[PDB]
Amino acid sequence: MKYVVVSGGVISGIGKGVLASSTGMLLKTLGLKVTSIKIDPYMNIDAGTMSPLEHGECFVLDDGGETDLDLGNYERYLGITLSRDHNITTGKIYSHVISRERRGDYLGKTVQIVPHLTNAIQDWIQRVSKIPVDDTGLEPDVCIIELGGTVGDIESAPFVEALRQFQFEVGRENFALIHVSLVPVIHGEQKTKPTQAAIKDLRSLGLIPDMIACRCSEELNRSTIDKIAMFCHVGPEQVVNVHDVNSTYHVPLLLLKQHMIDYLHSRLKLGEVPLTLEDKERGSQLLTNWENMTKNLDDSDDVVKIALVGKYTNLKDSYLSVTKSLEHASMKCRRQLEILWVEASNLEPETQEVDKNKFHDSWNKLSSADGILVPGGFGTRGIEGMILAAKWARESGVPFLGVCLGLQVAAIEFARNVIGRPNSSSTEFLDETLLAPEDQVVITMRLGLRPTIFQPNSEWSNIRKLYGEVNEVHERHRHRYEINPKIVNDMESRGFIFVGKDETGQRCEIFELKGHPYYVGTQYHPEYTSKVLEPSRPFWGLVAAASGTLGEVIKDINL
Amino acid sequence: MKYVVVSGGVISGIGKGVLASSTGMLLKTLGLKVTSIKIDPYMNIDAGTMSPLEHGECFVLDDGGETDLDLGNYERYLGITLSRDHNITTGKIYSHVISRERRGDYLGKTVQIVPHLTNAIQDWIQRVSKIPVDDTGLEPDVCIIELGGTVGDIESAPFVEALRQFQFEVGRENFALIHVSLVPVIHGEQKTKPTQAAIKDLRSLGLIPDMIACRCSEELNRSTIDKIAMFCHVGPEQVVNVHDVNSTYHVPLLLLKQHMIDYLHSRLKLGEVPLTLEDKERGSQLLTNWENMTKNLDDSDDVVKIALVGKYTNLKDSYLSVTKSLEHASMKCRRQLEILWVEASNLEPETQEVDKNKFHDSWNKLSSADGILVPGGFGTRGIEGMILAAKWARESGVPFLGVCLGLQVAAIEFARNVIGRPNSSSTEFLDETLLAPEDQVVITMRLGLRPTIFQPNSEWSNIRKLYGEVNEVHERHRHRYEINPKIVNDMESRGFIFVGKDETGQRCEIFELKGHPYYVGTQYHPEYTSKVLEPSRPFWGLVAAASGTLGEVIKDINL
Amino acid sequence: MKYVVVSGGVISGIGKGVLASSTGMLLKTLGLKVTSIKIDPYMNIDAGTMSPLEHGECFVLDDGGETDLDLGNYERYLGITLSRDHNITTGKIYSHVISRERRGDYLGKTVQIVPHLTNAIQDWIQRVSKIPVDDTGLEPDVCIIELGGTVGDIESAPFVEALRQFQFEVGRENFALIHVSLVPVIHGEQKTKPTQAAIKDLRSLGLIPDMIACRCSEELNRSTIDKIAMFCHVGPEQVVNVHDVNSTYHVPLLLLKQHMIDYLHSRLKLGEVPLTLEDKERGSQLLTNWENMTKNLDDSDDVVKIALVGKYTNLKDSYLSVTKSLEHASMKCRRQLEILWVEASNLEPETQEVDKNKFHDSWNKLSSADGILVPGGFGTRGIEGMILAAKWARESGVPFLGVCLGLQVAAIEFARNVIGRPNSSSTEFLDETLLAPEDQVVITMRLGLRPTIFQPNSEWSNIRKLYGEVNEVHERHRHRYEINPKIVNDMESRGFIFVGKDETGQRCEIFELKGHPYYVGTQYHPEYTSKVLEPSRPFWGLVAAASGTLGEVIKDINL
Ligand SMILES: Nc1ccn([C@@H]2O[C@H](COP(=O)(O)OP(=O)(O)OP(=O)(O)O)[C@@H](O)[C@H]2O)c(=O)n1
Ligand SMILES: Nc1ccn([C@@H]2O[C@H](COP(=O)(O)OP(=O)(O)OP(=O)(O)O)[C@@H](O)[C@H]2O)c(=O)n1
Ligand SMILES: Nc1ccn([C@@H]2O[C@H](COP(=O)(O)OP(=O)(O)OP(=O)(O)O)[C@@H](O)[C@H]2O)c(=O)n1
Ligand SMILES: Nc1ccn([C@@H]2O[C@H](COP(=O)(O)OP(=O)(O)OP(=O)(O)O)[C@@H](O)[C@H]2O)c(=O)n1
Ligand SMILES: Nc1ccn([C@@H]2O[C@H](COP(=O)(O)OP(=O)(O)OP(=O)(O)O)[C@@H](O)[C@H]2O)c(=O)n1
Ligand SMILES: Nc1ccn([C@@H]2O[C@H](COP(=O)(O)OP(=O)(O)OP(=O)(O)O)[C@@H](O)[C@H]2O)c(=O)n1
Ligand SMILES: [Mg+2]
Ligand SMILES: [Mg+2]
Ligand SMILES: [Mg+2]
Ligand SMILES: [Mg+2]
Ligand SMILES: [Mg+2]
Ligand SMILES: [Mg+2]
Repeated sequence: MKYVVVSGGVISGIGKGVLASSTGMLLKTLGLKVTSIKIDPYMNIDAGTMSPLEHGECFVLDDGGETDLDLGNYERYLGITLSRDHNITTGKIYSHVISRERRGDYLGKTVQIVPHLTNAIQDWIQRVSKIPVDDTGLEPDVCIIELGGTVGDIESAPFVEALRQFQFEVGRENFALIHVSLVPVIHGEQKTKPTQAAIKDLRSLGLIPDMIACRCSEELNRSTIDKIAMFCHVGPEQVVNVHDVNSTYHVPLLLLKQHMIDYLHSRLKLGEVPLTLEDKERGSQLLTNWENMTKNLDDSDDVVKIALVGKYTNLKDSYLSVTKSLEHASMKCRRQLEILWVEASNLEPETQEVDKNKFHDSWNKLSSADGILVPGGFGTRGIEGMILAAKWARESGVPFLGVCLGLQVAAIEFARNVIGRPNSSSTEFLDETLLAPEDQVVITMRLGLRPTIFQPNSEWSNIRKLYGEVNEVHERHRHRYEINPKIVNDMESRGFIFVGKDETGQRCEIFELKGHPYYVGTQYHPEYTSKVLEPSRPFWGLVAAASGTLGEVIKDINL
Repeated sequence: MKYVVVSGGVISGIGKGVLASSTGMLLKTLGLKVTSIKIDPYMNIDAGTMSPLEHGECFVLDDGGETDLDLGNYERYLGITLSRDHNITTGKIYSHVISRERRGDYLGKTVQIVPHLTNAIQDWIQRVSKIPVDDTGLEPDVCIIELGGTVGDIESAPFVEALRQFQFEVGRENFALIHVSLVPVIHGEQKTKPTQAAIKDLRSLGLIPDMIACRCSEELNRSTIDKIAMFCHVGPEQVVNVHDVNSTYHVPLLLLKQHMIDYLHSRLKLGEVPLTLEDKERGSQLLTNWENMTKNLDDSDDVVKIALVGKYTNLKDSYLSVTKSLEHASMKCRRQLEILWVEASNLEPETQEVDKNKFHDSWNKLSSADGILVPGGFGTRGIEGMILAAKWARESGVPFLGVCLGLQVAAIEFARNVIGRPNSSSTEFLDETLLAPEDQVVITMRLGLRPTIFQPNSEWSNIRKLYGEVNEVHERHRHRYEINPKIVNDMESRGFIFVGKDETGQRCEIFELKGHPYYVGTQYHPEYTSKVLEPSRPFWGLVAAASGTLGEVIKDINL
Repeated sequence: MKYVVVSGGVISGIGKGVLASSTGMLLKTLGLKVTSIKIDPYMNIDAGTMSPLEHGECFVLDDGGETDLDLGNYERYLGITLSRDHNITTGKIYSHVISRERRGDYLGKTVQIVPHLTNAIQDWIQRVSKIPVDDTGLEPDVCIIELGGTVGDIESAPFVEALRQFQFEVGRENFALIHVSLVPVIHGEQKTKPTQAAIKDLRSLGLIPDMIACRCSEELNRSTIDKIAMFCHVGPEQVVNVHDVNSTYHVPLLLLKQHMIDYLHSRLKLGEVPLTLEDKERGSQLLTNWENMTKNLDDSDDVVKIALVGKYTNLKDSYLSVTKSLEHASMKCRRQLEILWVEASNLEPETQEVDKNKFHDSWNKLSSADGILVPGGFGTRGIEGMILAAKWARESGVPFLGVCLGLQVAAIEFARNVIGRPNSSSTEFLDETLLAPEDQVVITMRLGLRPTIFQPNSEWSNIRKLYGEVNEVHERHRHRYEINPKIVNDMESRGFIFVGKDETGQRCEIFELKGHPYYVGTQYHPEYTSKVLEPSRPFWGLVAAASGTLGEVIKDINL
């Protein structure tokens, strides 16, 4: 086993999550079975309690574990599947050892937070890094630990102590620390004193740093690096600069130009880890897929405009997984992406009574879009705008994907505007009216990776061509409310055909509309399973249809 | 009793199985009641657990014993019937003696693998070689043992020790060893050092060789033989060469030109075995049937093209028994065979959306074929191509045989395309839909040689003419799923007549379609029962219909 | 993790088990949490099927796992508790992977013994060496693997391959090989060619040796070591000599004079393993307990004679754990031990009709003994001699311990000779007579470590003083037959008081007779739990009573 801990910061907004998700990617190019752990200093047990307004979207794992965003960034960069244990939190570990006290397992000793709770952290990291994460049950070679918060805090405090002991309870040369740090620029001069005042605290809290990964606004001066290597004890080759480049998928290749694999190969003796040619050649091939997709980003010019239609579009992190899946689908089509933020409530005609500028800008963005996405919203208060965009996408022939709530407004749209029931309703919203035309029903939660089976006649469905025509699809779910299955025999007659269903047959999970270029609902969330080299099939479908050449993508899949 | 053990190899891919199946054939020309034993060093109990992708097809014996391919090669060369005991394996003998330990039969001694387990091998070979195998219950005169793996391994190790003791526990002059060996050619020179480095190991592991059966790319030089006879202790007449010739049915006659009967008659004193004229004259007559059928192969020119339509056609060993039965049927018709590999999924119209070249090449091969075979596939994922080939074979009048799954897609085709139920389905595939037009039902396994009785009106059926009009047929089965017997009264009315059924009447086992030149389903497997001088009657039917002169074959049978 | 494999031999009787049990002891003096694994090439699943005549006694583990003797030698040298998984066997691993085939877990591949079964060995050793074995659930630092059989065999063959891969699947510098070897002496010359013909085979089978641990009859000549270091590649300091010394408890200190800790500290980098002072100071203290107890053996002169009374005394290995527990008890009392082998059937008066010399020698040895032991025999055919020795031990006041069957003949003796029922009987023997005075009953097996609770009044019992007066005792059991609990209220009245019972109260497990210097039955086996620095309390009681100063031992315990 080996560990690399990514850590530090003068400030908590500094962006450690790319250097974690990008260090682990570079180590996966050596062919190593890499894994990752997030530490979050917040008290939440797991993210399911905190709304998407409050620091971004509610992620989903194979377990159903509603979790921190930063798990998702490692899953999509590293190709790995994570579990709800990979998110260490102050909530979890304190709830764990305090529940263990009432169980009695410390034999009625004191449960001081030094010794015993820092021992539970060091045990948890050693459990979790041995859980398998790739397509086979082989245990990881290297674990990337992202230490949330900063080193020099009061929510960080048990973790930085636990990791001082863990620098020895796992031997040095099986552990390395990467310290992210701030180097401000003021009046044209690079200021390395915030960094030198977090190297003092790092040595004090007891870890010793290996890298000094500065988030400067610039290239670091040769004299700036020379002084950081005088005040921190690292050699000047190790003072990596992580400055902005044309997209975040380039960041691994900047770190590779900055020798970071050659340093980590030495500093963790990675030549002593046992690897097969099936490991190593997969490693060097994955490097060439990353060099190819970044070269394709560097000279892709032909734009594709996708309208993302929903509430809270000013909080873009409320959709981080939706955005990132369109970026993967974009780079695979070799069309450059623009996403058009349509704040759905502005499409509703009553907006014309409040501000006409909002009513025109939103319908302008929607009309300009080469493809349309209803992105699995939350709450109900924007729903009429999401219905109008689904009417537009059906009648104007524009490519369409409905995710989760998106499948459900598509059924509501089709009921109101093709089946001809204008009172038909989201039972998710208009409940205590008790009306008969209910497009949905509550069936109290359903979460995690679940099996979707294709219905028998489905051969013609573009969505089934995009899934490689395989009879079952494994994808991640969230929904309380599902389509009322007593309308399905009507929709099945009117050309709205339910391509895919749950294994009991009673629950509807995919539809495709007959006789449209690409119009799909998926009631699972296709966002979360997308990887940077394997875009999620419904999202690859959307960005292909909007680019043209949907047929040529269907060959690239099925060959 | 006498034994000939066929053994050895520098490399395991060297092809011992022909020299075994061809040594035993030469001894059967002396009229001896020959038998054979396969040793397989793998840990499988029996082949039923390992899929046809993984080292070829899943064979079937009279017992229902799902077994190694190499049993089949002896059955068809030697005319013998084998039993699941004739396949010795590392799985079987270790499962046997370790189960015998918990039963207690070693009286609470240690069960060392020397002495006791090598004694169980020497007991098993002495049990098995006394089991009868011909058309009468007479015990074998000579047993051919094929030692799988190589002599000089760790999976071979108990067998080569057991056979060192067995060289004495059965006397010398009742035992002989044939060592197959590699003589590479490099820069134009024959290299006999791989062979001399397996004669060293053979003497070391303790058996002494009799023959040195080289698999060179060439005729062995007279100086190459002279040096192999200097480093091995065999005389130069005994260094047989087993080089390639125009078909594997010639290999016995090469070994007969190379004195191998005259040597084995001496080296095992085969003149001292008691034989009747009914043995000896059957022996010398069978030799003339082999000289005749090889002479017929040497100047047969008129081709017959048979389309073999199924999944995994790149894995030709997944169909080894199907191929070999067509070769017997070919040589009996005196038409030279070409088999057209139709990878069935390419016939499905959706292939035109993926690669048109595959769609044309597959329909081109199918259209070019003089006869068509649906070869008892496995899984379900190619089934629509196998249905289209059955539609083609019915409407275009081309000769057709459906084996196992082949009978079942023929019923599905006939239901969809003549009875007019386009939703009718393989219950083997489309199960949890619970539809009413089920062409099949599960009835949990059914294996081995079973009795098929012809239904009363059957006199006109070409398949019943090919079985000599005899009222019952004994053939080998495998099927979980069988035709739904509640459709049969419809098919019986529409000219799809079930010529043969199980003894209870409730299960359907053969059909022939009225008013077509030759269109047959058999739900048993006709492949496995074919012998090199007695081709399986449905396969003799197919290759005759495709050659023309199906009527002239029906005289050759019934006279 | 670290491994040391102890291996090799020109001959299998060479005595590797001391060098294993003594290498692991030396590593435990560094304070490392050492564990050990036995490999036995025999086909037995576990030793319960093989009688104590056939290669020695039937051991017992905490699990109830009836196991190879050699587990016991590590338990008593290393202080560790083992589990039935620590005994790898050819029986177990082949029964495991062949049972795994019928379960299907190789996905229907071939299960060749190369790749897949050698992978199961390498998995089993990596599972087993992480099971905890000390008084706390901390996983081992170093594992000693004793490779049974020899390197250069056919029962060894999968293990030596598995260990060639395991030299890399665990990195070099986490693995070391110790090769035990034979150096015969003939006509006064040391012959190192058997050794040089097992170094050739070792390199061939692919492991590389580190030590060359010769079992010569002598000190190795400086020229003999120099030539072994010329033909093996080890340096001459590493050619350890393991010659005979005054008792086997000295062997670790010979290996310590021969630098073997200083070599293993270097060759496995044991300075890089994390240790506490509670580890290290326990390590260096345990070394001084071993230096003290070996110094006490070097000048202890005052003999104590213990009669071991039972069947099969010519097969001393049928009692190896009984003998070894008396040696621990001896060295703790500082009296030198003689054990008097009383073949129990010779004490029976009918022997006087067959050979008077046997009748006198056996009663002479019994009369000469300072203490008496009935050692948990097997079968029944010597029982009357074991009853007469129990009569003698009760009436002549001599110190007595009955183990298992020993407690039971003590109840039978007391019934016949104090309660006055001369027909009272072992129901273990005289069953189908159906008599009313049954001293025993069948209650179908009971095995492993079980809880014994002391009965309330027990304060005066010397056995309860020897157990430190603690209310519950944890010790290892074997018995089908137990004392008939309907006699206990009589024995409890006559001064035969059942000091200890099972937690249900219904089963009787210890007795002590009132008003005798030391007379104890234990129905568990106290032998197996004795350690070289912690002799089993009933056996420490016996050898103390026989030495005199039983009171002074009771202070050494309770202080
Ligand atoms: N490979 C990555 C990593 C991060 N981000 C972006 O980074 C964001 C949040 O910043 P991040 O780098 O994850 O760190 P912070 O949120 O600043 O938090 P912290 O520094 O506490 O780790 C999101 O907007 C996400 O789009 C990204 O696009 N690609
Ligand atoms: N740890 C330090 C670093 C610097 N100085 C002194 O503080 C003066 C002003 O600090 P500065 O020159 O700004 O040093 P930097 O570390 O570069 O500060 P910044 O990065 O913000 O420019 C220096 O000339 C030096 O004499 C100090 O006392 N202690
Ligand atoms: N009389 C024979 C014997 C073998 N084969 C061909 O030989 C094959 C496999 O090789 P074989 O000679 O059976 O031996 P190997 O598979 O090489 O295995 P081994 O050498 O371990 O016995 C099959 O493709 C089969 O068509 C054949 O056509 N006719
Ligand atoms: N068992 C043997 C055989 C040959 N030689 C020597 O090795 C030399 C080279 O071997 P080579 O001449 O190639 O002998 P072959 O056995 O024919 O090797 P190959 O079949 O590969 O040509 C010979 O001249 C001979 O002196 C040897 O030492 N031991
Ligand atoms: N620390 C030890 C180790 C072994 N023995 C003695 O050694 C015996 C058996 O020999 P052992 O050294 O265990 O090995 P072998 O039986 O010769 O078997 P192998 O060489 O196959 O391991 C028993 O009589 C036992 O008394 C001992 O007294 N003390
Ligand atoms: N591997 C070896 C070792 C020795 N010799 C030769 O064989 C002769 C006789 O062997 P010996 O002198 O007995 O060597 P040892 O290895 O000591 O044999 P032993 O230990 O039995 O005395 C030696 O003089 C030497 O020339 C050899 O050919 N090959
Ligand atoms: Mg803040
Ligand atoms: Mg972050
Ligand atoms: Mg191979
Ligand atoms: Mg073969
Ligand atoms: Mg022996
Ligand atoms: Mg031993």
